[PDB]
Amino acid sequence: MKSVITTVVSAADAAGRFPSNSDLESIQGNIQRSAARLEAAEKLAGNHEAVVKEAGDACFAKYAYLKNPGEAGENQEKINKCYRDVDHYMRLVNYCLVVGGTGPLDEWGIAGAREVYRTLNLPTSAYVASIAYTRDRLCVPRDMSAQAGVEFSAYLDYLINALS
Amino acid sequence: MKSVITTVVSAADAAGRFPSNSDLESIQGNIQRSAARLEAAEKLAGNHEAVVKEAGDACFAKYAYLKNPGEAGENQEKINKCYRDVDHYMRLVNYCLVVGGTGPLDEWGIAGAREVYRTLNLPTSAYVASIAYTRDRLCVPRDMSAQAGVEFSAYLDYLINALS
Amino acid sequence: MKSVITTVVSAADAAGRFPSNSDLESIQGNIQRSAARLEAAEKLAGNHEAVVKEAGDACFAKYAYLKNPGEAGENQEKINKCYRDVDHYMRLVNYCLVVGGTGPLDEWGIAGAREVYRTLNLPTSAYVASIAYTRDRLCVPRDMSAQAGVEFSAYLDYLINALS
Amino acid sequence: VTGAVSSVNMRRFQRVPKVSGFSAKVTKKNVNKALDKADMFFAKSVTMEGKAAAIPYGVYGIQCMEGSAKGMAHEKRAMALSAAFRMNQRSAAEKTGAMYENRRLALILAQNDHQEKQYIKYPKLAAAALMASTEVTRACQRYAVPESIEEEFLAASVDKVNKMRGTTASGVYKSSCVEGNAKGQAEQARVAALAVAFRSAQKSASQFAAERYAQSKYGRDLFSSTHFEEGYANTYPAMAAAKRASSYGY
Amino acid sequence: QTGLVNSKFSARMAKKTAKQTKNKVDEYMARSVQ
Amino acid sequence: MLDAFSRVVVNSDAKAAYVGGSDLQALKSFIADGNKRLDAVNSIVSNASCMVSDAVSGMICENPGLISPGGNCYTNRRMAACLRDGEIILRYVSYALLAGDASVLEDRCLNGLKETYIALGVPTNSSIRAVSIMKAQAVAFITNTATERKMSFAAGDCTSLASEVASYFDRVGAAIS
Amino acid sequence: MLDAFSRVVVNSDAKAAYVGGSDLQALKSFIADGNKRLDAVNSIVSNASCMVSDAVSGMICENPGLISPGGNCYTNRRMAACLRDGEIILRYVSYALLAGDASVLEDRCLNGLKETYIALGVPTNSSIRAVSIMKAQAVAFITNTATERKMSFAAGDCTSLASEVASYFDRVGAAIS
Amino acid sequence: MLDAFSRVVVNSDAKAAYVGGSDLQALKSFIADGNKRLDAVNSIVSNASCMVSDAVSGMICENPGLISPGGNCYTNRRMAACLRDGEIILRYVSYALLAGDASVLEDRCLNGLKETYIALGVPTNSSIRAVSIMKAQAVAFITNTATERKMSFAAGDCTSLASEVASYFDRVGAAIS
Ligand SMILES: *C(=C)C1=C(C)[C@@H](Cc2[nH]c(/C=C3N=C(/C=C4\NC(=O)[C@H](C)[C@H]4CC)C(C)=C\3CCC(=O)O)c(CCC(=O)O)c2C)NC1=O
Ligand SMILES: *CCC1=C(C)C(=O)N[C@H]1Cc1[nH]c(/C=C2\N=C(C[C@H]3NC(=O)C(CC)=C3C)C(C)=C2CCC(=O)O)c(CCC(=O)O)c1C
Ligand SMILES: C=CC1=C(C)[C@@H](Cc2[nH]c(/C=C3N=C(/C=C4\NC(=O)[C@H](C)[C@H]4CC)C(C)=C\3CCC(=O)O)c(CCC(=O)O)c2C)NC1=O
Ligand SMILES: C=CC1=C(C)[C@@H](Cc2[nH]c(/C=C3N=C(/C=C4\NC(=O)[C@H](C)[C@H]4CC)C(C)=C\3CCC(=O)O)c(CCC(=O)O)c2C)NC1=O
Ligand SMILES: C=CC1=C(C)[C@@H](Cc2[nH]c(/C=C3N=C(/C=C4\NC(=O)[C@H](C)[C@H]4CC)C(C)=C\3CCC(=O)O)c(CCC(=O)O)c2C)NC1=O
Ligand SMILES: C=CC1=C(C)[C@@H](Cc2[nH]c(/C=C3N=C(/C=C4\NC(=O)[C@H](C)[C@H]4CC)C(C)=C\3CCC(=O)O)c(CCC(=O)O)c2C)NC1=O
Ligand SMILES: C=CC1=C(C)[C@@H](Cc2[nH]c(/C=C3N=C(/C=C4\NC(=O)[C@H](C)[C@H]4CC)C(C)=C\3CCC(=O)O)c(CCC(=O)O)c2C)NC1=O
Ligand SMILES: C=CC1=C(C)[C@@H](Cc2[nH]c(/C=C3N=C(/C=C4\NC(=O)[C@H](C)[C@H]4CC)C(C)=C\3CCC(=O)O)c(CCC(=O)O)c2C)NC1=O
Ligand SMILES: C=CC1=C(C)[C@@H](Cc2[nH]c(/C=C3N=C(/C=C4\NC(=O)[C@H](C)[C@H]4CC)C(C)=C\3CCC(=O)O)c(CCC(=O)O)c2C)NC1=O
Ligand SMILES: C=CC1=C(C)[C@@H](Cc2[nH]c(/C=C3N=C(/C=C4\NC(=O)[C@H](C)[C@H]4CC)C(C)=C\3CCC(=O)O)c(CCC(=O)O)c2C)NC1=O
Ligand SMILES: C=CC1=C(C)[C@@H](Cc2[nH]c(/C=C3N=C(/C=C4\NC(=O)[C@H](C)[C@H]4CC)C(C)=C\3CCC(=O)O)c(CCC(=O)O)c2C)NC1=O
Ligand SMILES: C=CC1=C(C)[C@@H](Cc2[nH]c(/C=C3N=C(/C=C4\NC(=O)[C@H](C)[C@H]4CC)C(C)=C\3CCC(=O)O)c(CCC(=O)O)c2C)NC1=O
Ligand SMILES: C=CC1=C(C)[C@@H](Cc2[nH]c(/C=C3N=C(/C=C4\NC(=O)[C@H](C)[C@H]4CC)C(C)=C\3CCC(=O)O)c(CCC(=O)O)c2C)NC1=O
Ligand SMILES: CCC1=C(C)[C@@H](CC2=N/C(=C\c3[nH]c(C[C@@H]4NC(=O)C(C)=C4CC)c(C)c3CCC(=O)O)C(CCC(=O)O)=C2C)NC1=O
Repeated sequence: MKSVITTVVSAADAAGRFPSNSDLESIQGNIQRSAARLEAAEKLAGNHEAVVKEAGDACFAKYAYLKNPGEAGENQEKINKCYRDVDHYMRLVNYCLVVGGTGPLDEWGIAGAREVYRTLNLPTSAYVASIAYTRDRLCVPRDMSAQAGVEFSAYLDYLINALS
Repeated sequence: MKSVITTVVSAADAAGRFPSNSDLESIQGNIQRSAARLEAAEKLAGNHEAVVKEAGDACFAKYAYLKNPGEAGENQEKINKCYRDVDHYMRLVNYCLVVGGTGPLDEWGIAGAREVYRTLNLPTSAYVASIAYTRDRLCVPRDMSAQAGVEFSAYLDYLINALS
Repeated sequence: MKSVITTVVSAADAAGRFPSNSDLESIQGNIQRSAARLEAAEKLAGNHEAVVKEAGDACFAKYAYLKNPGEAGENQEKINKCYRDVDHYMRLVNYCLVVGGTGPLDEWGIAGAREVYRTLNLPTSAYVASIAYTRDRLCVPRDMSAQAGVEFSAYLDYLINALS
Repeated sequence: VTGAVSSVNMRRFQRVPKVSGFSAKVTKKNVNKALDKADMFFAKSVTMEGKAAAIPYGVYGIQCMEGSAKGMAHEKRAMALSAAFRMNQRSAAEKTGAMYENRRLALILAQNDHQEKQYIKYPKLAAAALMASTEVTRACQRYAVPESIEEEFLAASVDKVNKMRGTTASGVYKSSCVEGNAKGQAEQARVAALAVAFRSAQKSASQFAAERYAQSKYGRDLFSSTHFEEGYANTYPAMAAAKRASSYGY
Repeated sequence: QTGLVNSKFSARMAKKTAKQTKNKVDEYMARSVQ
Repeated sequence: MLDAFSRVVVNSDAKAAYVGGSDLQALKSFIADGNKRLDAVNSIVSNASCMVSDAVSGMICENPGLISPGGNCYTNRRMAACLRDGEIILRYVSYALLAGDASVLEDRCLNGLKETYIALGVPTNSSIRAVSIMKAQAVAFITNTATERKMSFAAGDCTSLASEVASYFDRVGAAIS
Repeated sequence: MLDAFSRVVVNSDAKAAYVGGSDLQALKSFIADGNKRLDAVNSIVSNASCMVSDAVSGMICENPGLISPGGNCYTNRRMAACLRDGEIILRYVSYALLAGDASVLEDRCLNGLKETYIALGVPTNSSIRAVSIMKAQAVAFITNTATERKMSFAAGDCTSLASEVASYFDRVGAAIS
Repeated sequence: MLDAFSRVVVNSDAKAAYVGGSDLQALKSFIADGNKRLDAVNSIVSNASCMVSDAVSGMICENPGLISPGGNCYTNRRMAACLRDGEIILRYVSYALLAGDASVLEDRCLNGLKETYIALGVPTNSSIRAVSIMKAQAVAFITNTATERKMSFAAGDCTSLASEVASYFDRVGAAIS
């Protein structure tokens, strides 16, 4: 996983160097920013019931054609697997808020997605519709704090930019 | 120069990635630690005439044989060039306190030193004697603050370990 | 362009060999099959006015959501550029019927399509809908002969399999 | 005896460059001819200092044999010089792709900033440093020995991916991956490479152990942006020794 | 060179691996006890 | 490559001067507004995916000759390579704005780019326009003046970082010219 | 490779659990004494050059058979290689202590090391002793109990990081055994 | 296993040749000094008990690192194993000298011994020295040139059998190397 830790000690390992003052100095920011980026972690972890619920129907409200026969969400179990994917992506965003980098996203949701979504006819626009609907519904003093909300939206739009 | 900045954006450039949250988080420690590591910079920059003076005679006091004929410090201009080298090394430590990494040391004093000091018969022990004499004469509330003294001693001993 | 000719003389050039009897024998099939695969070429070339017309509205009849604002076919010039793409793909199929291989398709429609269709939000399912609608409307004694229809459908489904 | 003055072309090589005129354009082309000779000196140096590791003690090691049969070294020149002729037959897409591909990899193995600035300014120097870096630490495929048949298949998969970029997007063979130039020279190449395959198994117990860790480090430094790729590099070093720089077609 | 799977004629890398020499320690250790 | 801190170190090393108190007023002001530089870089890398398809499609809408037969953006392969470029240049500009110095821009991206685009036959006039539209998007995203996306920020002034990234973009444009 | 933060993420990914408030008491305590972790790593990397020549010379005055003719440390080349893999092991242990997790230690340093030292004929008894002397130096430098070098620290307790690096060193020793 | 007589039989069986009169000059000379071969083997097996404790103690006063703590001959169990190991090699060398052929030496003693001593961590330098001291004792006992034991013999020359057993001992040494 790419984080603040695993970046600076692989740059040191590739050069064969001991951890210098830059390597220690990089982890000092992992002390300051982790008060903000971890506050969104339990906020998403405790209320993950309703965010997946509110994103999944917004995806089908933007694209009502998916429930037609021959399409991706034609029957019930396909919609059940569709809500499971938004739950998976929100779990990976919860993980990335905890590591402090885009490690778990890039390993478990991003790498190889552009092959399986084209092979199984899953439209990526309907994937980014739910993530964008989660993105604009962030009441910055009500959902979480200000810093937290910035750290949450910066991981949502990274997934949006990577899926498109 | 290896610093907190140039490490995290070359790790991003080698992977072809935009600056992620780890890249921003690493520079947050460059905000906290730069209050301490810059306080030693003007302290060494303003009183850089007494430190070279106090290190140079300690080098020759440990090794009085260098003033013998045929040795490295036999005449006056060689001792004049010897004090210039300690001034050079303290200037590079002053630079490394400003960048925040061991960049200028590794570029301008470390790389290729082990060839020129063996070719021109300069004993490296007499080089590290002056740096060690600078190292143990750090009165931690009198010379500077506590963390500025830690940041100064960590760059002095890096040069000591690299020269030996 | 990958054809019957350019395959067997690059296999000979990579081995440094003169054209052997297998190289001559491979071009003998290019004499037999070119009576069938060229008969579909002028059939598609003379009646390309109506095939693009009949595929383009079938694409929008399967997916009526594309004419919504914010989608790919929201205004008139976007639909004008959409019919131009089906004309481009039928022109490349006409070329591939003439060379005898999937050369012009792989050079001019296939390579790099999966990046531009994801970057510009063009849904690939709506691309393969028109090609499939062309594919099932092949009256095998009325549109062309039997083997010309086989050669035409084998190039249509290659584009279908490559786009998905 | 006639009276023949020096011709004008015999006098146009003594001129002084003037930048305000069109005579700047001829000292355009007079200078990159010299700045390619600079590159052919730079690459010649960086080849030789790495090549001095195959003879560390004055005795020729078995890494740089060329000639197991009576005429095997004389055909090796005809292999290499024809490959060098076909290297500059590539179009402007491939040469400019390979230059900027080599600038992504030379910039991560250079230690000081001047050494990376040198690979940046001179492209042949960056082509040669990547070669000399894989020769002194034997992470090439011509020295990589798999250990189990597991890892042999694991290296075969990566090599099958690497051969696919030796053909065009159509499927036509590119002129880079070619194994013959004349009658019977491909058979000479086949006899020449099996001797190198046998010489790679004759290393010492120290050299096998060194190149194991060097291959794992080469795999996890240059071709690993993720955790699963470096997990493959840490367990199967011969799999990691089959990833090319992609400046090569083969 | 290329692995034995694609575009390759005869079998290669006849070199002693650590498992095979482990078996050669083990057979001698059994023979000494017998 | 260099950054804003090392830039004054090579300036002092040219005269063997210690970095004194005169030199540190420029750098302690670099640290004071360090939060605004990170907040400015975060706004660009958030919408970097829209910025390339914004700029390249704007470059198309102005010159239909690129998608003309034989044109430089005519093939899907050529369009993917142009979109690949729109992203490399945006990546190195965001490196240079994060570092506070233009050094990593013009030895890793722009050094050797002009004769590459001359040797490829890439139109220079069309290029300039793809960079200028991205520059116009950068000043809109830093000063929070985009039409349909507003980002949450602490209140204050940011025209200095906007002028800095505008200074990097015409460096790119003068390099490819 | 992993660190202390990602270690609980692979533990939660094994059950598809979100990282809740139970899991974050171990990690918010990792942040509280993070400054002690940086202060502990800085004390080791400061005297890392003395530590190898301390430990290898202690391993020699243990056993003069290594510098005996035919011995494993008999040549200058072999002595330089032994001083080299003293430093590599000290480097990876300081990586693992900085990361708070032993993962980078036992897939980049110890994976495949035992059969390497068996194949080379490197004696494992002295390899254990060279690591144990470095472990004893590590607990002395972290707890500030070296005989002739004391380093300035803020007052407090540090036996937890000392026990962590002691737990990494016998992982190294059990790996090479 | 083979002996001196069967050695020429496998050489003749490789070409389907009868053993003729050319081949029997080497074997009828093997019979002429057969009494010297028995007298040479009897001198070695008489002082074989002194030879191991002679050679292993010489190998110790070579190198005190073997009896050092952690050393390979440090325990009573390890010293007994080493003493027992020294008696096995002297036994198989006396088998090979009695048989007149080195065949029983290198499929019953030396086949698989190298890997064994590598896997055990037995140091090969001292293994060479323990064999070379036994070789030096063998040439002294065959040529009747020991310092403090002389044995009764019929007068004559015996350097051929001494050279044969010297040829067996470096076969042992090159095998364990
Ligand atoms: C063709 C003739 C033509 C276009 C295609 C279109 C492109 C264009 N857009 C601008 C100005 C901006 N472009 C922006 C990029 C985006 N806007 C967004 O909100 C998202 C995040 C992203 C793409 C998904 C932005 C932010 C601006 C600034 C203003 C704003 O608030 O949007 C230009 C340059 C100036 C202009 O011509 O308007 C171009 C060419 N416009 C076309 O004319
Ligand atoms: C690397 C280039 C490549 C790609 C990609 C590919 O698919 N095949 C190669 C090129 C190629 N080579 C041949 C024919 C021969 N190649 C060899 C050399 C190989 N044989 C060997 O023994 C060794 C090394 C030990 C090698 C590399 C030989 C002897 C031939 C046959 C020569 C002949 O006269 O027939 C071909 C032709 C098709 C084929 O694979 O045989 C191609 C495309
Ligand atoms: C760890 C990360 C992770 C993911 C992101 C998903 C991704 C994913 N989705 C599906 C599979 C599917 N995914 C969807 C989902 C959707 N279809 C739509 O139209 C919408 C865009 C979306 C719902 C909102 C559907 C409908 C299927 C069934 C398709 C099929 O069975 O062929 C599959 C195939 C196996 C399976 O059925 O699970 C995979 C790997 N799974 C993962 O393990
Ligand atoms: C930027 C970094 C930088 C340095 C560190 C020095 C390093 C350095 N020193 C000397 C050269 C020298 N350096 C010394 C110095 C010493 N001899 C001793 O016995 C003591 C160890 C020490 C004084 C305390 C002497 C005496 C010479 C003269 C040797 C000679 O002229 O051959 C030279 C050769 C050129 C010259 O004369 O300057 C160089 C490159 N110079 C640099 O530019
Ligand atoms: C030689 C091969 C070749 C192609 C296949 C096309 C592919 C292609 N299409 C578009 C561009 C486009 N292509 C479409 C087409 C469609 N949108 C849909 O929803 C449907 C799937 C489809 C119509 C049936 C539209 C609507 C645009 C405009 C998108 C935009 O301008 O951003 C572009 C960008 C430049 C341009 O505007 O032309 C390219 C390269 N062009 C080519 O040169
Ligand atoms: C200032 C110094 C100076 C020189 C050294 C000469 C040399 C010289 N010779 C030629 C030109 C020539 N030079 C030769 C000479 C020879 N060809 C051969 O095979 C022989 C080896 C050699 C004669 C011994 C010939 C044959 C031409 C004519 C080529 C032609 O007409 O196509 C030219 C080009 C101009 C022209 O076409 O006349 C020059 C510069 N002239 C000078 O002004
Ligand atoms: C001083 C340092 C030093 C070296 C680098 C080698 C240099 C070297 N290279 C090759 C020969 C070669 N070397 C390579 C290089 C490689 N093979 C790969 O698959 C990798 C991409 C890359 C390792 C990084 C290739 C592809 C050939 C074959 C070229 C040919 O035979 O025509 C040969 C002999 C065979 C020949 O040329 O025909 C030698 C001696 N020797 C040295 O003494
Ligand atoms: C390290 C820095 C770095 C870059 C800046 C890029 C730039 C770049 N682009 C291309 C290659 C290309 N670049 C373009 C781009 C364009 N043509 C246009 O008309 C537009 C103005 C513009 C897009 C906006 C196109 C169309 C090609 C393909 C040319 C071809 O395929 O013939 C090449 C040659 C390699 C190749 O063929 O792919 C390079 C080096 N790549 C890099 O590695
Ligand atoms: C690790 C990730 C990371 C970041 C993304 C930044 C996040 C960040 N930005 C600002 C803070 C700020 N950011 C801005 C910037 C702007 N305001 C505007 O109205 C303009 C649109 C825009 C100009 C570009 C301003 C004006 C402040 C407050 C002044 C300041 O703190 O310097 C602050 C300080 C206030 C606070 O939140 O406590 C922080 C932490 N820092 C980080 O450590
Ligand atoms: C990535 C992880 C990594 C390591 C841990 C080291 C360890 C290591 N050491 C050696 C190689 C060696 N290692 C030793 C070390 C020792 N012998 C002793 O008796 C002591 C117990 C100990 C020193 C304290 C010696 C003496 C050699 C040289 C053997 C020889 O030259 O024959 C080798 C084989 C390569 C070579 O020959 O140099 C390796 C992999 N290197 C690495 O790359
Ligand atoms: C028989 C051979 C033999 C030696 C060569 C020395 C080496 C040695 N030193 C230590 C023990 C130690 N070794 C060091 C290392 C160092 N101490 C410093 O002050 C420097 C920074 C650095 C080398 C320059 C440290 C810090 C300790 C812990 C105690 C202390 O020195 O305060 C130990 C382990 C415990 C012990 O035995 O004391 C050994 C074997 N001692 C021996 O018995
Ligand atoms: C970039 C480089 C960098 C570092 C090197 C550390 C530097 C550092 N260490 C401590 C601070 C400390 N360090 C220690 C550690 C110890 N004290 C002892 O008496 C033991 C010998 C040793 C145990 C290992 C303790 C106990 C504190 C105070 C408690 C704490 O701050 O957590 C602090 C907080 C107090 C302060 O200085 O303001 C800092 C900044 N942090 C950094 O950002
Ligand atoms: C440093 C430690 C050390 C020792 C322990 C002794 C052991 C020893 N003895 C011999 C040399 C010998 N060792 C013996 C063995 C024996 N002699 C007898 O008379 C007995 C029958 C039997 C043991 C009871 C014999 C026969 C010789 C040859 C010379 C002789 O003794 O006449 C040698 C080889 C040549 C030599 O060095 O002399 C050694 C190492 N010498 C040493 O230098
Ligand atoms: C560019 C395509 C090309 C080559 C490569 C060489 C290949 C080559 N090497 C040779 C000969 C040769 N080859 C080597 C080995 C090799 N050479 C070195 O300089 C180093 C450092 C090496 C690896 C250790 C040595 C050491 C010799 C000298 C033998 C001698 O002079 O007796 C010979 C002469 C053979 C002969 O005389 O019979 C040739 C043709 N020639 C070419 O046309």
